[PDB]
Amino acid sequence: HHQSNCNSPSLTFPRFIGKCDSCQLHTKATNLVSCTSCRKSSLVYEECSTKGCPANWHKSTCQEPKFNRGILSCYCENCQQHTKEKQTISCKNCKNSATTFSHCSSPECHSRWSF
Ligand SMILES: [Zn+2]
Ligand SMILES: [Zn+2]
Ligand SMILES: [Zn+2]
Ligand SMILES: [Zn+2]
Repeated sequence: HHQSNCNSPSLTFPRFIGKCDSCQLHTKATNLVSCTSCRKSSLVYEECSTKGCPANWHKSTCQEPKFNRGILSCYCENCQQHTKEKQTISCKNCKNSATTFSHCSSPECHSRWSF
C-alpha cells in the first residue's frame, strides 16, 4: 500500500501459448491486457486450439475457426471514467463465443491489475 498508481497507461495485448490443463497439449493461448509503463497485466480470455477439448470454445461442428474480435466501451463502476472495455470473441462460421473478462485502463483501476 506504500505503492503508487501508474499515471501513463499505455496498453498492449500480449498472447502466450502454454499447456492446456484439459487436453495437456501445448495449445492454450492466454490473452492479456498489459500496460507497458507499469508492466501490470489482466487476463482477457483463454482458449485452447485442440479440436474437441472442453477448453476450446468452438462448436463440435465448427469446420474452420474464423476469428473476429469486438470492442465495447463502458463507464467504469469503480473509477467513473470512460476507460472500461468489454471485448467480444466469437467465430464467424460456428457462432460460438469465448468467455471474456473486462478491464479498466484508468490509473486507479489498471494499477490493481494482477496476474
Ligand atoms: Zn485443450
Ligand atoms: Zn500502467
Ligand atoms: Zn475503472
Ligand atoms: Zn468456430
